[PDB]
Amino acid sequence: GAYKYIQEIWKKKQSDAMHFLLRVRTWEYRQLPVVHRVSKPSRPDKARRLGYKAIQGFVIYRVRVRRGDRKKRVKKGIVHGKPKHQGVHKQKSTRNLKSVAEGKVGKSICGNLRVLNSYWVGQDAVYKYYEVILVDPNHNAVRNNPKINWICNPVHKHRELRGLTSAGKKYRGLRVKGHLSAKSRPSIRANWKRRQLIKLRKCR
Amino acid sequence: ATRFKKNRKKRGHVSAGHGRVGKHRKHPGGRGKAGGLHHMRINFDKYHPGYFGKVGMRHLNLLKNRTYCPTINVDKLWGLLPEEKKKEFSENKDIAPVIDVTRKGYFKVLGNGKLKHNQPIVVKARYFSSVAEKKIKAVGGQCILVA
Amino acid sequence: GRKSTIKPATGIAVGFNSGHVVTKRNSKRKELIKDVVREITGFSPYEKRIIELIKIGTSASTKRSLKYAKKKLGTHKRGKAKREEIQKVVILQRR
Amino acid sequence: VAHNNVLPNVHLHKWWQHRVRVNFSKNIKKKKRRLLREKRRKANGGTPIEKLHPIVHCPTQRYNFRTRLGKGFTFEELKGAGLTPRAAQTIGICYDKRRKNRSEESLTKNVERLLKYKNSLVMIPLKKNKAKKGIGGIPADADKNTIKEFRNKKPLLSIFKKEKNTKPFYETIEVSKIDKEFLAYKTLRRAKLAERRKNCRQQKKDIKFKS
Amino acid sequence: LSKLQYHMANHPNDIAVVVGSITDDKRLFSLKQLKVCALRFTETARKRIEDAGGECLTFDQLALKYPTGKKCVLLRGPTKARTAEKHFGKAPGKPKSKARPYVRSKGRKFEKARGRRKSRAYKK
Amino acid sequence: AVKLGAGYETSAESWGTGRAVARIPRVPGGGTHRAGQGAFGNMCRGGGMFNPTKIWRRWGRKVNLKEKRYAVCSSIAASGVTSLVLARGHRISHLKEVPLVVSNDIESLSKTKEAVNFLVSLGLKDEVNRLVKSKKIRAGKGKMRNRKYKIRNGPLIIYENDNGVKKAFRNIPGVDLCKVTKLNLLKLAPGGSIGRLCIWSESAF
RNA sequence: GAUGUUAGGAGGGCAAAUCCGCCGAAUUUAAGCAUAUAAUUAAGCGGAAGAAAAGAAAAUAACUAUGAUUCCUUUAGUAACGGCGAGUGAACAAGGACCAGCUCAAACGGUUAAUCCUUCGUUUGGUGCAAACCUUUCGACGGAAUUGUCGUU
RNA sequence: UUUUAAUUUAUUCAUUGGAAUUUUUCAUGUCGAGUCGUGUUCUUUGAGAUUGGAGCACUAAUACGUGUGAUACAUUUCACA
RNA sequence: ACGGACCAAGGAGUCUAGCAAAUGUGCAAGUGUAUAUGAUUCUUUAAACAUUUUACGCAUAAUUAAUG
RNA sequence: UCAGAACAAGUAGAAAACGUGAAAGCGUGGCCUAUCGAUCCUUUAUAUUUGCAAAAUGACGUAAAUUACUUACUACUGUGC
Ligand SMILES: [Mg+2]
Ligand SMILES: [Mg+2]
Ligand SMILES: [Mg+2]
Ligand SMILES: [Mg+2]
Ligand SMILES: [Mg+2]
Ligand SMILES: [Mg+2]
Ligand SMILES: [Mg+2]
Ligand SMILES: [Mg+2]
Ligand SMILES: [Mg+2]
Ligand SMILES: [Mg+2]
Ligand SMILES: [Mg+2]
Ligand SMILES: [Mg+2]
Ligand SMILES: [Mg+2]
Ligand SMILES: [Mg+2]
Ligand SMILES: [Mg+2]
Ligand SMILES: [Mg+2]
Ligand SMILES: [Mg+2]
Ligand SMILES: [Mg+2]
Ligand SMILES: [Mg+2]
Ligand SMILES: [Mg+2]
Ligand SMILES: [Mg+2]
Ligand SMILES: [Mg+2]
Ligand SMILES: [Mg+2]
Repeated sequence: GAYKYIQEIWKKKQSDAMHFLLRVRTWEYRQLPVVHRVSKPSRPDKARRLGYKAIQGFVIYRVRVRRGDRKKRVKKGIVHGKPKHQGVHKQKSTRNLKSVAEGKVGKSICGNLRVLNSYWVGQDAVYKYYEVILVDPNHNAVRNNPKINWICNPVHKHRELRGLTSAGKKYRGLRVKGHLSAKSRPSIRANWKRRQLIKLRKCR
Repeated sequence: ATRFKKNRKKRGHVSAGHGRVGKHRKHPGGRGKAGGLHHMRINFDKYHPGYFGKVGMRHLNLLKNRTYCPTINVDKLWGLLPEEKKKEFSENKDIAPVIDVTRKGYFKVLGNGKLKHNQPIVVKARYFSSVAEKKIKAVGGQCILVA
Repeated sequence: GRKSTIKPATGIAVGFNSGHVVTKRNSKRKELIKDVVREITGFSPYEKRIIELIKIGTSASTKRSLKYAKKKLGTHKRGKAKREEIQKVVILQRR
Repeated sequence: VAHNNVLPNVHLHKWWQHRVRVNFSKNIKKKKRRLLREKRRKANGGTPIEKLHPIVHCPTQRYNFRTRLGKGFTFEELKGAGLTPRAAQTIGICYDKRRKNRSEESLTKNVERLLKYKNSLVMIPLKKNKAKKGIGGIPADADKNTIKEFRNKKPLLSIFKKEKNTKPFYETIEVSKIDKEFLAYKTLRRAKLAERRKNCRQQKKDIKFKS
Repeated sequence: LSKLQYHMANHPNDIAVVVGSITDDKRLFSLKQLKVCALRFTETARKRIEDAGGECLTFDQLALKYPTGKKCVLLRGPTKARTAEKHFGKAPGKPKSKARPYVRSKGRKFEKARGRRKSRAYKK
Repeated sequence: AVKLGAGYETSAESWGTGRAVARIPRVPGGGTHRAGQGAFGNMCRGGGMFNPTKIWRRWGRKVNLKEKRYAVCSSIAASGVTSLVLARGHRISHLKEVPLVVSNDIESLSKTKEAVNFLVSLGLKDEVNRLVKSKKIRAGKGKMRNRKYKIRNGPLIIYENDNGVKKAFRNIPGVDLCKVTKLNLLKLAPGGSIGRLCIWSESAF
C-alpha cells in the first residue's frame, strides 16, 4: 500500500511538494560526482518495480548525463561530403540519455557489476540524473537465489553496452510489438541481412 | 555449355563480334534504365507506352487475401465431375448434381460458355455473375450462396 | 464488414453479418488513495488554471479551458477527459 | 535498355556478393535433422516425439474453408476433455492460454479429438510397478503385461496428423426439390447495397444496449 | 478435343489427322465416335476417345490404313493464339496496335499512365 | 571456387603514363623482385584469374520428376532389348534370354566367390573376364584427385530384398546392385548409354 | 560519506567468421547533379556466445478466425516509397523446420523474516592407487534485511 | 570407453508438508509515469497530413482504463491486445 | 601515323540473378513436389527414389483509380 | 513534320445543342500556309462515378412493432484528403 501511495505521489511530479523535493534532489546531485554510489534507492518503489531487490549484491548507482543533441564529431563544423549529410548541431543520437547513463556507469566504472536496470530520478536543463540498479554476479547471495541468478551467467556481461537493458530495448524499437516493428525484431541489422540474403539452391 | 557459346566461334576474329569502329565499351547507353525519357525516350514510347507517370488511387494496406476470388466459367462446371458420373447424370434427367465450387477451390462463378440444355445443375458458390446465374436458371438449376 | 453477436450469420459472402452458419458460443481503496494524494499534493499549475477557467462559467470559457487542456496533454480525447475530471472536482467543491 | 525486353528490375545494386547463401548442405542437413529426431525418439523410449495439436480453421476469406493443426488446446477444450492444463502439458497435449472459442461445434470437435487421444494412450507409471491413478486429467497406470503388449504393437502417429477433408463437392439432389426462384446475384448485390445502413443500425443498437 | 469434334461435324466416318498433340476439353459434355490419328494424345483425351467408343491411331497406323491419305482430314491447332504471338506485330506505342507489352505484373502501377490515356500525354 | 581475395590482396597501383612502362597496376616499394611488377589483372603473374570461379555457379540441374521417370522406363526397355545391350558393350553372345530373370535364391547368396560362379554359369564368364582386365590407371591428373583407376561397367543386379546380394556382389569389378523400388538412371544407363545388362530376381521383376 | 597492502572476491588485455550496440562516409547509379542511390554499407569505437540476438502479445486479423520468437518455402519484386526518375521495397495469411514456457512488481501472509550470506565447524556416504571430487543435515558466532527478504498467484 | 533407453524387485512401517481438480461461500483486488502520448526538430523507414528511434517543450489515464485496427480530424461503436 | 629488339610461358564477352525469343524434351487445363518429410538411403550417396493411409508459383479472364 | 511515335496545326465527318438565311446551305474561329509545350506537381471545374482498408455520421428517414441488441424498405450520408 505504501509503495502504491508513493507511486501515486510520484505521478504528480509538478504538484508543489513533489516539485520542491525534485528541485532539492537535482540541486544535491549537481554537487555530487557524475557517477557516485548511493546508499539506498531514492525511489525504492520504482527500484522494486524494475529489478531491485534487498539482497547483498544489489547496488544502486547515481549518474548524470548532459542533455541535448550531440554535435557530429568532425574537425571544425565542416562536413566533407554531399549536402544531405552536411548538417551538424541538430543531429540526434539513436540511444536514450538513460541508455548513455547506464552505459557509462556499467563500463569503466562498474565492469565487475552487471547493469540490471535504471530509472529517472530528476532533471535540470543541463543534466538528466538516473539511478541505476546493478548486481554483483559473483556474490553468493546472488549466485544462489534462483530468482535473479540468470544475471550471473556470462551471456549478460555488459547488457547495457548491447542495448539489452530496458532503454536499449526501447531505442532498438523492440518495445512496440506489431506491424509498427516489422523491420526490426530479431535485430534491425540482422533483419536487414536476412532481407538481403539471396538463396540459390544447390539444385536450383 | 561453354563449347557452344558464340564467343568461342568468334575466337580468331579481332573484335570478338562487337564491331571494329564502334567498339564494345562498358555501359555505353548509360546504366540500367538510364535516359528513359531523355536519350532513350523513343524506345520507351514504342515498347513501353504507359511506363512513366502514376495513375489512380493509392491503397496503403492491400491484403490480397481479402480480395481473392478465383473464377470458373460455367462452361467448365460439368467438367468438374468424373466421366462416368457425368454420363449417369445425363441419363437421369430426374436427379441434379450439386457442385460445391468452393470445395474445389473457386470463389466466383462466371458465365463464359454454354451448359447442356435441360440438364439442371445446383451450383454452390460465394459469388456469381448475373449472366452466369441467368444461364444456370435457364437450364433449370439453382445457385445456392455459400460462405 | 460488421457483424452481430445475437442472431446467426447469413450464409452470404458479403454484406452485414455475412458468413458461415456456425452457431456462436459467446474501487474504494483506490478512491481513498486518490483522495490522500490530492490532500498531499494539491493540483498542478495548468490544472489550477483549467479549474479557474471552468469556474468563470460560460461556454466560451469552457471552450478555452478545453483548448488549454489539449495544448498541455496533447490529444483531444485526453484533454476532454481532463476537463471532465476538473468539472467534477469543481462540482464536488461546490457541494 | 534496348529492344522489346521487359524493363530490368534486378535489385543487385548493393554489395550482394557479400550475402549469397548456396545450400550445398540441404540434403545433408535434412539427413542430420532426421538422425537427431531418431535419437530423440530413442531417448524417449516408447513415447512419441510429436505433441498433440488441435485442428483449427484458418483465418482470412481465402483459407477459411481449410483446417490445419493449431498450436495449443484452449482451457475450455481441456476442461471438456476432463483434464487440467498442467496435466495436459505433462502428457502429450499442447495447451494455448491465448486461444478462444467462438464456435461451439469447433469446440466439440476439439474435445472429441482429445477424448480419442486419451482413449488411444496408455500411461507408464512414474515409479515402476506401483500402479496409481492420475492427477486431475491424467488417466490410469496400467499393469506390466499390458504395457509390454502395447510396446509389441506399432505406435501409431495418425492422431498427430491433421484429418483430411471430408470430400463432398458432388451430391445428388432431386429436380423437384430445386427452387426455380432465387436470384442469387440480385440477393448479393442488394446485400452489398444495404451494408452501410445495416452497420449504422447495428451501431445504434449497440449504443442503446450500452444504456 | 472440342475443336476436333467441331471440325468433324460435317463429314462423319472419315479420319481426322492431327500432326501434333490432342488435349481434352472439360468444356465438352458429349464426345462423338471419333477416329483420330495424332502425333500425341494426352492421357485424359485418349481415355475420353476410348469412352466415346472411338479410335486412337498413331501416324504409322494411319499410314498403314491410308498410304494415299484417302478419306483423311488434316487439322491444325490455333497457332497465333499462343501467348508469345500476342507480343508480336506492331509494337504497343504504334497507334491501333493490339500487342501485349512485356511487363512485370498488372494493375495501375504498371504501364497504365503516360501514353495509355488521353489524360497523360497521349494514348497508345 | 578460387579463394575470394586471390590475386587482389595487393595494394599495387599504376604508376601512370610518364614512366615508360605499361599502365597495369604495379607493386609498390622496393627491395623485392615483386616490387615494381604487374599486380592483379588476368594477364599478370600472380594476378587474379579472369572470372574467378564462385560457389554460386549453378551446379545441380532440376529435372522434371515425370521426365526422370520416363528416362528410367526407357533405360529399362533398353536393358530388356538384347541388341541394345550388345551395342552398349556387354558380352551377351552366350546368354539365352536377355531380360535375365533368376530365382530368389540369389538374394540370399553370402559369398562373392559363389556369386562369381553363378555369373559364370549364366554365361557372363567372358564379361567377368573383361571386367577383370579393365581395371587400369587413368590417363591424366585424375590420378592425383582420388580417381586413380578406371573400371568398365558390368552387370546390374536388381533385387526385391537384401538377404546377401549387396555383400556378395560387392567387390566384383563393375557389378552394381539396386533395389527395384529405388532404381537409379545413372546406373541403368551409365554415361547416358542405353541398355545396361540387368540381372533381375523373379521377385524383383 | 571518506579511509584501509584490512578478510574474501570481480573488472581491464588478446581473438571475430557468425553475433549484438553504437558511430558513420564516399567512390558509385541517376548517362550532368543537388533529393535520392551506394547504405541504415566500409572504416572507427565498444561488447558477447557456441551460437548470439529475438521471444510468451498494449500480435494479426475482420475469418467458421488465427495465437511467443527464430528460420526456411512463399506472399513478392506485390502494397507502398521514389527530381513517381534512377531506383528501392516490406507485412498478414498459407506450407513447413522446431515447438516451452514462465517470475518479478503489485493483491494477500504480523499469534512476529517464515528469508539470505560470510567465517568456523560437525558426520554419514559414493567414486579414485593417489590428487581430488561428489553429495548428505546440522548448528553456532557474526552480519544483510522493516526504505521489504521469503511463501502465496 | 562414453551415456541412455528398454527390461528386473520391490516390500513393509512413520507422519510432516504440498499440489491438481471438485463443491459451496466472499473478493472484485491488482495490473510497471517525466512513462505513454501530443507538439516540434533531426534521423530512419516501403510507412505515404511521419514507421520506428532520438533531442527538446508540454505531460496523461486507471481497466467502463489506453494502445493497436497503415489518410489528418471530430462524435460513437466494435474487434483484438 | 601509333604499338612491336627477340623468344618461351601466362594473357581477355565470363559467371549468377530475373526477362526474351529461338529450338529441343516431358507433361498438358494444367504444370512445377517448394521447403520439408519418408525410407530395408548411406564408399560412391551432398544422388537417386518416394510424397503423407484445396501449400504456393505461373497459367485457366479480362477490365477499371476505384466499392468492384 | 514522321519512327509513318507524340505534341501542335489542320482536313473529313458523326451525335448533341444552336446561330444565320427565304431557302439550299454555311458556321467546331480568324481566306489559306506560322503564332507554341511531356511526366510530376499545383489549381479549379465536371459526375445518380468512387475510396480513405472492422465499422458508422443525410436519418432511428419511411413503414411497421413494443420498450428491445425488434422487422422490413429507401439513387441522393460528416470535415479533410
Ligand atoms: Mg570476318
Ligand atoms: Mg578494337
Ligand atoms: Mg563512331
Ligand atoms: Mg594466384
Ligand atoms: Mg596430359
Ligand atoms: Mg575487454
Ligand atoms: Mg548518424
Ligand atoms: Mg553520376
Ligand atoms: Mg557516366
Ligand atoms: Mg564495420
Ligand atoms: Mg567471448
Ligand atoms: Mg539469449
Ligand atoms: Mg518471410
Ligand atoms: Mg508473382
Ligand atoms: Mg535502402
Ligand atoms: Mg500494464
Ligand atoms: Mg533514407
Ligand atoms: Mg490490419
Ligand atoms: Mg593513339
Ligand atoms: Mg617502338
Ligand atoms: Mg613489348
Ligand atoms: Mg599461351
Ligand atoms: Mg520455349
